[PDB]
Amino acid sequence: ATFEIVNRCSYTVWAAAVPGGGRQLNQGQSWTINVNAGTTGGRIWGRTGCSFDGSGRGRCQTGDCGGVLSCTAYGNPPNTLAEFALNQFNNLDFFDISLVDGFNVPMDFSPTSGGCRGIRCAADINGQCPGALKAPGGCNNPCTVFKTDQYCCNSGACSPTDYSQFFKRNCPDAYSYPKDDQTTTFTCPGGTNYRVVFCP
Repeated sequence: ATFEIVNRCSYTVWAAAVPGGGRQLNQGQSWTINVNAGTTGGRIWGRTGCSFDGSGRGRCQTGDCGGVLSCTAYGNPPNTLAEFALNQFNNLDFFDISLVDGFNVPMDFSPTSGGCRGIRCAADINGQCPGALKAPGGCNNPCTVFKTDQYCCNSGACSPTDYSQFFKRNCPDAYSYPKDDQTTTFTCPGGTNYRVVFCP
């Protein structure tokens, strides 16, 4: 499956992908990767406020993945997430934008190959972020900030909260909390190709 990642932000975004690694994308730059059929736990995101040395090690203000440029793991919140599991069930892709690990950059996550609709979360979440949730370069989900089960849901019991609803009101088609089931999961034919755009 083809995933094209495009930075339209004026600021640099260090794209990250599991699988795929990572790449600096200055404004206008793109990165195209081929993700294997059947991939689960797929995640693409942007990192901001990064500095890296010549050996690909350093740190990002948002979305940092263990201090490396070429990510081999998920990143530090806050980070807007494109999530996907390919060729599941009867050969169907499942994908979403998630704000469960916060927001940093506005995002469009859409199929390019036809057969289904896409997803966008491009409200100014950072600007409107509640004070309790604000982080450098982003807006954390209440799970990250408060570290309680009503938000984090490891018990398996959770429902919408006031703080999850801040995210949901502004991005209705994104996951706002771990068990969000309102217009949060999207499907496409198995083997669909996708594009993730930062600052769409």
